[PDB]
Formats: sequence, structure tokens, C-alpha cells
Amino acid sequence: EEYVVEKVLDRRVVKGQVEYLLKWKGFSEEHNTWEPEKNLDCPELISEFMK
Amino acid sequence: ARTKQTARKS
Repeated sequence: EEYVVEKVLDRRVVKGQVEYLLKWKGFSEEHNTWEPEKNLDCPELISEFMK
Repeated sequence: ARTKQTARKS
């Protein structure tokens, strides 16, 4: 259930939570998922995105 | 001790 993240692609705010669209490392783009911010352990990828 | 960029998938 924990996986290496490759890139943070997008961000949204839904139902009171920030969610990020993640491209998982080694997985095709058809496996991308939105994940709430509490699930993320990739602060430097969020930072790259926020540029 | 090297870091990795990770996340839990719902």
C-alpha cells in the first residue's frame, strides 16, 4: 500500500481536503490516483509541483 | 537512511 512516487501532476480541493494526482514510479499513467495530502510522504515532489 | 519519495495509495 505504500509506493514510490514519481511526480505530483495535479492538485485539487474536494470535500474539505487537498488531494494530489500522483504518477507512481515504475507504473503506467493509467495507474495514477488522487490521494489526500495525509497520504503523501513526498514533500519535494509537492514542492516541484508548486513551482 | 537514504530518503525516498513515497505515498500510501487509498
